[PDB]
Amino acid sequence: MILDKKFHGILDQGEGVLIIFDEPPVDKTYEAALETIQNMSKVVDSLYNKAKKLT
Amino acid sequence: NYNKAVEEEDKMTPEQLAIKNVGKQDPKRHLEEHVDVLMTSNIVQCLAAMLDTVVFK
Amino acid sequence: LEEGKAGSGLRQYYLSKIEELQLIVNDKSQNLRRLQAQRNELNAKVRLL
Amino acid sequence: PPGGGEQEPPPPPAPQDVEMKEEAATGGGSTGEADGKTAAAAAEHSQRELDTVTLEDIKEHVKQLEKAVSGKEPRFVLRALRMLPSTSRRLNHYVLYKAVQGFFTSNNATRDFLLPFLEEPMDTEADLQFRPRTGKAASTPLLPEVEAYLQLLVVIFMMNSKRYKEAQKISDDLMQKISTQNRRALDLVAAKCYYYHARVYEFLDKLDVVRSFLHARLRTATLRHDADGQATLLNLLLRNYLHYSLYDQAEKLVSKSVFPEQANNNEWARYLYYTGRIKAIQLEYSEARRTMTNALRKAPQHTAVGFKQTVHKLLIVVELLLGEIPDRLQFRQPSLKRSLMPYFLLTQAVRTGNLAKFNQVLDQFGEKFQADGTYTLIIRLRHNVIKTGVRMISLSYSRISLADIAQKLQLDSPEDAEFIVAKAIRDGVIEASINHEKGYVQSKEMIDIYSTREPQLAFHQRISFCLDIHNMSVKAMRFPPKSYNKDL
Amino acid sequence: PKNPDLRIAQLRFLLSLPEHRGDAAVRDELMAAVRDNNMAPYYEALCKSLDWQIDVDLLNKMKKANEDELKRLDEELEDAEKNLGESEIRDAMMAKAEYLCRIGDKEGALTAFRKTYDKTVALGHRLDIVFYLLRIGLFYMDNDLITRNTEKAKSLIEEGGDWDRRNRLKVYQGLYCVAIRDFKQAAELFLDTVSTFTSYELMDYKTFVTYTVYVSMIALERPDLREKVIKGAEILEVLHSLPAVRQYLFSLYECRYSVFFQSLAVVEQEMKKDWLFAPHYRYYVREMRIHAYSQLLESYRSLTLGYMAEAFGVGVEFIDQELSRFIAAGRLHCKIDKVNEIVETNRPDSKNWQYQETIKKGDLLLNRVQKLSRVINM
Amino acid sequence: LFLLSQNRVAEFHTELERLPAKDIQTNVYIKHPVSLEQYLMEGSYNKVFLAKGNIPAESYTFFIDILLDTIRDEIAGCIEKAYEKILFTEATRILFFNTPKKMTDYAKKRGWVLGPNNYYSFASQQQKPEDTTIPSTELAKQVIEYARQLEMIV
Amino acid sequence: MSEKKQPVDLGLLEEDDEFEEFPAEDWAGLDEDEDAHVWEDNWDDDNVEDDFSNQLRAELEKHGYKMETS
Amino acid sequence: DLYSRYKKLQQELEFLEVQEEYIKDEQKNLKKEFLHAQEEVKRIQSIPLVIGQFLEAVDQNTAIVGSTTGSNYYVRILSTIDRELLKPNASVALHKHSNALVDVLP
Repeated sequence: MILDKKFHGILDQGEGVLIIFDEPPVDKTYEAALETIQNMSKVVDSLYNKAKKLT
Repeated sequence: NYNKAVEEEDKMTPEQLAIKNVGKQDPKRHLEEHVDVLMTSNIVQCLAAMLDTVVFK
Repeated sequence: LEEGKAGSGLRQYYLSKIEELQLIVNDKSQNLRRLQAQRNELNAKVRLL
Repeated sequence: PPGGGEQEPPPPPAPQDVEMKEEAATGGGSTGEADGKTAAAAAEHSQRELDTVTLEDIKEHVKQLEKAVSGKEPRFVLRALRMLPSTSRRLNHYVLYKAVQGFFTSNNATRDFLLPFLEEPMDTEADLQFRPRTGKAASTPLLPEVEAYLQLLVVIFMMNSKRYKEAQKISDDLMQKISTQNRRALDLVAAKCYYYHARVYEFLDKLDVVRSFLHARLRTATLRHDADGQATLLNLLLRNYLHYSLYDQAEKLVSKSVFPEQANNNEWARYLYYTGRIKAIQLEYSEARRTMTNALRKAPQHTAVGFKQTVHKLLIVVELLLGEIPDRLQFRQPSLKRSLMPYFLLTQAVRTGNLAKFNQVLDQFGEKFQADGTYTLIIRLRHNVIKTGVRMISLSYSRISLADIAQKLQLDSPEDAEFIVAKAIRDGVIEASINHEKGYVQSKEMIDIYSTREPQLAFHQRISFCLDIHNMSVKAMRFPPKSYNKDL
Repeated sequence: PKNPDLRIAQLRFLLSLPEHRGDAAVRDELMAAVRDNNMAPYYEALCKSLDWQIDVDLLNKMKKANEDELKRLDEELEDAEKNLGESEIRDAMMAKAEYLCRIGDKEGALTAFRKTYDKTVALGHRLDIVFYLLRIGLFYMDNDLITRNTEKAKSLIEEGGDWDRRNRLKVYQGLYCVAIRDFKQAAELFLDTVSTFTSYELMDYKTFVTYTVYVSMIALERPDLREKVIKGAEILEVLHSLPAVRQYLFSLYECRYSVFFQSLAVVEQEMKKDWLFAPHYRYYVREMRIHAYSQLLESYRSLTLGYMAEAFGVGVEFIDQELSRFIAAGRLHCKIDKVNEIVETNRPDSKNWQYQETIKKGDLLLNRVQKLSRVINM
Repeated sequence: LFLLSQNRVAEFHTELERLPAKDIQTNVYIKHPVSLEQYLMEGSYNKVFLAKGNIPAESYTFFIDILLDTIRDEIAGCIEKAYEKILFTEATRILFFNTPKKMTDYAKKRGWVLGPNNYYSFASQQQKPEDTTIPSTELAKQVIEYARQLEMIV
Repeated sequence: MSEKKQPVDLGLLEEDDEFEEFPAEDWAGLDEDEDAHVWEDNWDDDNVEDDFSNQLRAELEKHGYKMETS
Repeated sequence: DLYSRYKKLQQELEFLEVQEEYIKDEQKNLKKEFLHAQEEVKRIQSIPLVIGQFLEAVDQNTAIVGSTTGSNYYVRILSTIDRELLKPNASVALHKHSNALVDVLP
């Protein structure tokens, strides 16, 4: 059920220690990574227009 | 979200800019608005030194 | 002799490089004043508004 | 007889239109372009000249023109000669002299009219007014064409071309400092010439005249230069210091200067390949890795395949020294593949690290990578295999056994185990906790990244440096718009 | 072609490399050689066959029957020519090209499918000709020749997805996407298995399921399986054909390595000796092992050697070099320590590394804007 | 020998280019310095000590002993780095003979504590982290430079 | 300058004159199974492939015998 | 004339050099005036206003607008609004006094 991600937790065999944690700011790295991936096509297309107009 | 909401059209801009290159038909500049977004984003940079002063002394 | 053609010659060539620096200041004044004409024309345009 | 006799005159006049139209468009375009203000308009024809040289480097012009087709050699500029004003009758002569050779036949030769090339430059090169730019723009393009095919006793003729070039302009110069667009262009023109007869230099003779004179001519280049042509003149000196100079007390850490804007859009790749080739003998791990890989990723304009195979070869050769060897993944070209085929078995054999077998595998079929000279870095690699292997042990578990991992590392002895492992600890690239409780050697091997471990001090310099590079890139997007609006 | 000679002549891979199974393949290959004009294929592959004692017996009859049917298709082509009609010439030249695909010669079938490719009155028959080049391109295992006519014939359909035309083209997409190692985009192709049917032309339905169970079983994670196949009733219908697949799905989803490793030898032996699935046998094994190790190691922070050795049913000496090679080579999680002889990882891959996933695009974008600085002035 | 003695081994690494001139290449003295310096790159001192008697009657064995006398400070200094701790039972074998020159000279050179037949290591990863005040001030100066470079021409 | 590429291309002509189409066809025996495949994955698959080419290539058939012995 | 060009040219060096801080002052001040007039024309657009209806667009940057009372008004549209708001059947809203449109209502 942790592999199913129904709640926050993780098991243990050697020590049996239970740890519960979460990462609230999920909407930051998604929008940032999408801006990087979308801007890659912008810079590459710019290099296509300039590479086309030069050589 | 507004930045990406304009970049989704800026993905289509290099096609028209790669076809016609003559004349401008869209009254939107897509530049000064993002400059203003950067100006609102620089508040973190300008106030980071303020937090450095409040934490320092 | 060999000074006005060699010593003052390289001094005049250094003056030509100074003319190149005044060409960088020159065209910087040119494009900065053309952008100044663009901002003046836009602010004057909203003044006409 | 009818095949080549009937199909013989179609081939020859194929390049005539693009060569005459090319020399008239670049000659009349450059002289007619900067004629009014040569000092004002600068560097407009630089990229045109280098693009025409790189465009004419793969010319198949001369394949059969040795048999009565050499008529292009005796002709030359003949533009407004013998008189500066009243050039109308010479405008008619432009069609006259081009039309005389085309009526029935033409008396031509190959090696006869070569020496008397200085008849016109004695009195008037082109017009007696634009002598420098028309002298170099007249002589320097057509001379490598006749001086092609360096072999077959052309070396002496190339020497005649040398003494003609220096004797006419570059014994010192025609005038001490031209100080114009033909001066800043003359830097890379004389430099490119030095690369042209550099094969003649390195062929049988060596450095005792001209490249030694290139220091006096190099600093005579005035110190106020942008160091573009001066740096290109430094490239031939560093390449002359590449094969066998071997003194490192002056150019290493003394050649390093203010470093002005020396880009040339190629000189970062080849110049940085040169300084990384010289900085690659002391086993540079941090600097030459990133900057030489970047130089590999640079220069995509003309060819990134035929020339980057050597910086790639040296790149991976110095990459396998650190234990982590990245192979060819993102580049698909059938040149680095064939170049890497003999080296692939050993560069893949580095990570496994078998001493006795691969030691015989190297010299077994080793011909070229060990015949490259002095076997220095491979004779360091023969005992670096165990250091990359023990670095893989540092990337492996902590506890070191006396039989399992010692027998696995082909080293079964208690003393040299902890001794050589300690020799890997004193390097400083790894982290270990030397403790002796019952005789076993432990290690903490904490390779945990700076996540939640002093982050501000960790990526502080990352933020400062990245904002410095991106901010000088902001300058690199502010200044070119000024170079756009400068003319209007 | 679409005849069973594609599969019978497709068993030449297991006929060639192993010498144990080379008896039944030459049994039904020699028995099926009298079908679909198999002369030229097995004559080309005669080096991997028996001697020439019985070989030269039927060649005299096949070489004359080839010329007989060929000249009958030529006479029929001449009878169809010089007459008003479009589909008649398409059927004559197309049938001649089908017989030239039966003999296995793509020269006259190349120019033949080029002529009838130029006589295509509609784009649907053009795509049918493209498929006629794909059915032989599977046997010829060409790379670009089968992607050129599909790259050109892909756009401008405008007639909608048919029941077996578009589905058959999607089947071909599954074929060339099984050839290539592309999985994250090939996991969407087999979703139309509801409309698929027994296609004797290229691959049987049970062979299509048997081939997609590898890309689906390995190329998908637990949420992807639970969403796609576990929720779908298709695998629930086709699991009753072979009881092994149900074991390799419920044992993998159930995380029972004691039976998955005992039964994995059938996946190892069955994985090889295949036409298009053999040369990739090294990637599925390692990728599935690292996928299972990331599956068990995902929900587990620390792991003792006792529960691990009992769970996987293998000695510690093997998992030692396993994880030792998967720290640097595999690159699945953080550094592992053996100070207590216990597998103990940290995995700080969320908090700081979730923000650090963009630094690679920041450095590559930094070199790309250095290229942007290289475009300046030249 | 002088370059390796003066800790100029980088000039040796760059100097390894002119010596393979293929002049003799079969004498033991031609390959002796490169094998000894390659063993220095390995760092194994046992092979040098066991190979001390392998040198022929060539009278530079005393100079090789001078080399060992000028590298014993670096080998002994690197083996006595003491990141966490080291026991005397290893220094008995790794170090030189029972002559108490190392424990006497190194007691006045290193200046460390001598415990009960053990070598203790102090000042190891004991540095206290910063108060985050100074890096905040230099971050404020960096912000000043960001307003400068970002808004200078304006 | 781009003029220094000529002797390097001459070295490429010497390497091509060593073996005449021998590595293109002999290496093409594997390239026909490697063509159109992503070469980024071929570094890992070729890494473990060449790593296991000496011994224990498959090793999956041996685990059934190693269960009772280890 | 030959040697006098240096010291005579120095006057042009000073006359062109003095323009640097001048164009700095103009480029730093005229944008402050640009945001002054920009916010001054921005603050004219007030929320309290009357909502009319759009009828037809006769040319670029100028069109007619039907008021709520039924009378048609001829008002030059503002330059900031793009051509997207020029829909013939749209819910345009002018100002109560300025009678200028800021944004249309869905």
